[PDB]
Amino acid sequence: AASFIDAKKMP
Amino acid sequence: MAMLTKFESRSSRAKGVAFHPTQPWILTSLHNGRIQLWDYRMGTLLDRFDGHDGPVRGIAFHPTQPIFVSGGDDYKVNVWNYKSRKLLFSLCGHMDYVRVCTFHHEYPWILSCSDDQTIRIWNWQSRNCIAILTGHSHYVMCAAFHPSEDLIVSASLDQTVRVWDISGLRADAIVKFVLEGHDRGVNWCAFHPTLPLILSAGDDRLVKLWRMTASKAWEVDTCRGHFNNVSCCLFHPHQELILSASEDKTIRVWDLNRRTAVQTFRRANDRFWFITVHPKLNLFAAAHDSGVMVFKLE
Repeated sequence: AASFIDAKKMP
Repeated sequence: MAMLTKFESRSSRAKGVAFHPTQPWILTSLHNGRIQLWDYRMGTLLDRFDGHDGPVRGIAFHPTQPIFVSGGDDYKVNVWNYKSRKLLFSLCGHMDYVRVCTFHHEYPWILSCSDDQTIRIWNWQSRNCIAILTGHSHYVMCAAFHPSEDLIVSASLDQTVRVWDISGLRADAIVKFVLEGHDRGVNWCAFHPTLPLILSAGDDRLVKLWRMTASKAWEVDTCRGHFNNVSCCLFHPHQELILSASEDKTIRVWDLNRRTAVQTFRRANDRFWFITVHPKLNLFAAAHDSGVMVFKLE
């Protein structure tokens, strides 16, 4: 939902 | 919980700090009108930016472009390029002190809010104001874009937090919820990175947590313990924690689920005005009466 969570944490 | 300070500047009162998202830099904006760019790994001053008279309270970097924006007591919202070091243009419209200015994460927009009781949205390509959000009955001390949805949240000395629907923009920009609860003016408001939660902080010495759904929003709980005006508050992005910062000269950490005190950090002589977290690191920064600190927790 925020940039870091979406790009780094989740995928 | 322990605080590990990595960088400190010694200066006159600082009001705003912004982390660069990929360089080891912070911008700091001071009550004397000057803006500084510091490298917190070398501990060195990289640049000075002077384009305002009187305090500069708002400061933010664009998340991917070599721009930053500053907002001043001179009513100006200034946009700068940090590679060319030039002031690019100045957005005219506000009629009293600008309290906060930030960039949207996707659209070419800047948000600012002001003692003139308005929040403004600007398009930084056309250099025009594209919306004036009115409804607060006193200074708007803070505004922030939602991290994913077309919403804005704002906080005012009129004692309300308001959530605004800007999907029409993207009436059109309209208040969705008026959140009453604080019995004094509200100084700050913030969204959680991923959950439908809002945090606000006021002159009542309280931090409040709110939850929203598509149809309604309500007060969840309250962090009690500051003994003076709370200036700023945020959600810890990687732990279930709330951080707050206050004129009582403390930074406090609280449990997100229970709202209980976890840790207090205190400075002997300095009121705190602002705190921020780095968008990609577990690094925090605080501005106070004697400068700025960058620190880790535990």
